Amino acid sequence: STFRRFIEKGGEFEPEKGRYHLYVAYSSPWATRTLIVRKIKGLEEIVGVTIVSPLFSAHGWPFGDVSPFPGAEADPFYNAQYVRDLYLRADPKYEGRFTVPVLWDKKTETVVNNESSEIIRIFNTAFNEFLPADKAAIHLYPEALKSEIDEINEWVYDTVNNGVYKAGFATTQQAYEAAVIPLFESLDRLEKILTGKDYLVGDQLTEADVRLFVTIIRFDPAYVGHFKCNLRTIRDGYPAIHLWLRKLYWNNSAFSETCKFDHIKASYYAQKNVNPTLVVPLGPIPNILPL
Amino acid sequence: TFRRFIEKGGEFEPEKGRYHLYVAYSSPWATRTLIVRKIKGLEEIVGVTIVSPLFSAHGWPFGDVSPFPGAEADPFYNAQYVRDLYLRADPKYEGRFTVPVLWDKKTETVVNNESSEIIRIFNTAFNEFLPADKAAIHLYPEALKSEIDEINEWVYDTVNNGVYKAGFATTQQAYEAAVIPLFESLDRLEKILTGKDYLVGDQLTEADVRLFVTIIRFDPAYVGHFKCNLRTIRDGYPAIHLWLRKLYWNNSAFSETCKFDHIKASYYAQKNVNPTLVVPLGPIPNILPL
Ligand SMILES: O=S(=O)(O)O[C@H]1O[C@H](CO[C@H]2O[C@H](CO[C@H]3O[C@H](CO)[C@@H](OS(=O)(=O)O)[C@H](OS(=O)(=O)O)[C@H]3O)[C@@H](OS(=O)(=O)O)[C@@H](OS(=O)(=O)O)[C@@H]2O)[C@@H](OS(=O)(=O)O)[C@@H](OS(=O)(=O)O)[C@H]1OS(=O)(=O)O
Ligand SMILES: O=S(=O)(O)O[C@H]1O[C@H](CO[C@H]2O[C@H](CO[C@H]3O[C@H](CO)[C@@H](OS(=O)(=O)O)[C@H](OS(=O)(=O)O)[C@H]3O)[C@@H](OS(=O)(=O)O)[C@@H](OS(=O)(=O)O)[C@@H]2O)[C@@H](OS(=O)(=O)O)[C@@H](OS(=O)(=O)O)[C@H]1OS(=O)(=O)O
Repeated sequence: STFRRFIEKGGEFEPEKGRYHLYVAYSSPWATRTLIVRKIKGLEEIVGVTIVSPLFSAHGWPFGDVSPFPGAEADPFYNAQYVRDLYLRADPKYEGRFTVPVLWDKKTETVVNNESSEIIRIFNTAFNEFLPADKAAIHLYPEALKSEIDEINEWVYDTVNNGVYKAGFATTQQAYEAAVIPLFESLDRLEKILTGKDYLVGDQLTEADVRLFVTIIRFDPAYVGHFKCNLRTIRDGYPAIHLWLRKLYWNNSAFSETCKFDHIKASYYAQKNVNPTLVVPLGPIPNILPL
Repeated sequence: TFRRFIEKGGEFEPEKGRYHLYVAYSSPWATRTLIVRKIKGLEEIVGVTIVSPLFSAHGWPFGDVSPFPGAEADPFYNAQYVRDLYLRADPKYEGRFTVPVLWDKKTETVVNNESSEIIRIFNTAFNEFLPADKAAIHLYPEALKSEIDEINEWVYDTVNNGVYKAGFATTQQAYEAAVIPLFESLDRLEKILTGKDYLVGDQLTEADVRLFVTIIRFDPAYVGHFKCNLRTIRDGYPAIHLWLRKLYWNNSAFSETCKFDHIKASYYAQKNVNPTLVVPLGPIPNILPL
């Protein structure tokens, strides 16, 4: 992701309320990281959000007027029709991918940052002056845990967050197996790390939990079937992960209110090179088991 | 469209060494006939050839044409595909070239290609060639017939065929119309099997065989490939799961004829459903132990 700017006093993007805006899809785990952290930090009235349609098209992510879907929205600001229109508005010569999330500056009309790992760090502190004391104190990447967080993020990112895509979009048996086996070795390892624990790092919520969560919450509903990540399921094969996952989802509204299983399943099962019939399976039931 | 039987004085006299089964291990319909062949001890009475599970543009190939571990060449006619057997029996045949085929080596014709009828043939037609214990086995006894028929009717419509209706449906509507009655019928079977080892009459019957070939393939293939995924057998249906495991692990007719590699190779090669042709490595294991 090639827009890697920050929101800093004296910088290109001064910290301000009502200036920065998030464009996301609910289906995207990467974009959902930023929705979760926006709710954790109480930024709803400080950073706006627009939900694009989960029905990825030949021109990328459409807005809700181009591709209607419950909860999908039109672009409020530029009559943008696809997320690529924002990128091209920011820079008509842009040649990257037109991905979500997009953290957008309404003032200069450009992309501040389109790397979810950096957007959620911006949110830890950039806006604290505008927050009540209890929200401003939250920091999901604190100094004392950074190195431990980075270490677990590195292999989670490689073998789990991206591992499910490597397996699901593999077009050869060999490439599928090379992705799916390390994926489940890493789940085995996460199962041990989370045994008897509520959080991955430091016995508190950190961005490591957010980054793992957005993949694990999509695992039984979409990755098992559609991406063939089916050696076992979270709910039946990984009790410590299952418990950690259900505590986050059911006990923290930041994780459930930003989790739209209908968007999730609609985006994945409309990937016609994997699932040409475009049928959306009705299971699993439920999307996530109760505590 | 071949619905003949094997009877004393009839067109197809009961004999040892004359009739031959052509089957694919992947096919639940053909596997019915493999299971009963073993239940009844017919292995040296009715021969068997295993076709390649790698279904082709020309239908089921033989093992020399499309090699796969355990797939065999046609021993009799150098047939390349199962359709070559049908066209030898009837050059004008216009049905589907399906397995199983119960074949007469003497007159070179298809006796019967309905798995539901082949397994009833195997109940009695060959008893004169069997030891007493195998000859006494009957999977469709008169006393249980009506109960077997009743459960077979909705198992056939909603479960045996239902997984296919769900998996090959090309619209959301048709997929939902199949998958919902499938799981309603699993719910119904779950109640039937709670505290029981067999569907009917507290003994093994063809009703068990006909259900087994679907359920044994459910977690390994139907859940994923055919989207039959409201819940799994092993985690969602304990009574079915127990019944299934007792058949598989305690009756070697059910395990010796169960080739999970053939099953998964055939289904996941179905390019109109799974264009990448990738075969998933899970679920692990194919069937959980007792
Ligand atoms: O954002 S883009 O820059 O990529 O816009 C382009 O759109 C197509 C290229 O992207 C891919 O589209 C298909 C589905 O999108 C998925 O993309 C990735 C999968 O790797 C998923 O998430 S993520 O990258 O990890 O963030 C994405 O998001 S999510 O998980 O749902 O949240 C998916 O939705 C995909 O194929 S498909 O099965 O859905 O049909 C990819 O095809 S492939 O199997 O890898 O080969 C495809 O790369 C391009 O359009 S397309 O018609 O080829 O599919 C492209 O258009 S093109 O260059 O003219 O060909 C981009 O649009 S454009 O440049 O503006 O015209
Ligand atoms: O036995 S046949 O007479 O049918 O030989 C023909 O082969 C093709 C037509 O059959 C089908 O092939 C594809 C897959 O086969 C599956 O068939 C059924 C699925 O409904 C499965 O089980 S069942 O016994 O009917 O209950 C079968 O068995 S099993 O579960 O593995 O045990 C499957 O393996 C199938 O699609 S797919 O595999 O590519 O995804 C069907 O296509 S469709 O999705 O329904 O639209 C197809 O009907 C024909 O060849 S083909 O190239 O179209 O695929 C056909 O050749 S043709 O006339 O030229 O078109 C038959 O071959 S031929 O007459 O000898 O030439």
